[PDB]
Amino acid sequence: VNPTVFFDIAVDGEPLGRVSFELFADKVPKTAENFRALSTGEKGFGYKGSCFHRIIPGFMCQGGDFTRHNGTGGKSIYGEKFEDENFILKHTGPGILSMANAGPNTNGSQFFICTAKTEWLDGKHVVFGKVKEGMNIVEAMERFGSRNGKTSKKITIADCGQLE
Repeated sequence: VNPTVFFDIAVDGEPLGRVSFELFADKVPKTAENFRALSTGEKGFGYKGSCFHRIIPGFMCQGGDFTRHNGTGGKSIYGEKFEDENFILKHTGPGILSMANAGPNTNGSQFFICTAKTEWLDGKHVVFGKVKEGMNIVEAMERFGSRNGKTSKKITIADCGQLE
């Protein structure tokens, strides 16, 4: 029942591989739907062609800023921002998909993929999915990050959509 979406990742334009995510629509429907629709582009905007602008090895990969490409932009399908839906799910380890934000009730389009357990984010960032296939591809991406988050090569979502 829960939707599955995929990202095809490229590194300086060269294909790297595919990561797929289960979105927990059963627990966080509003947040899952935002990510799903941004992945298919059905609203006329979304993730295709956007980059991962901040990658910190041993912590997370952050992306979703499709308007400014640097962590200062993005928007949701509901408007500039939407509320924190709930905090039922926790940051339990690598592979968790969670919303980036700039304070309470400021979700847009930015998200991160955790590559470690990040329990200090529990109750602050809405967890809404997990990597299903291709965690090895996330691990490969991680190697292009750095301590300050700057990437050594351009990491992009070359294609994305819904599988199921």
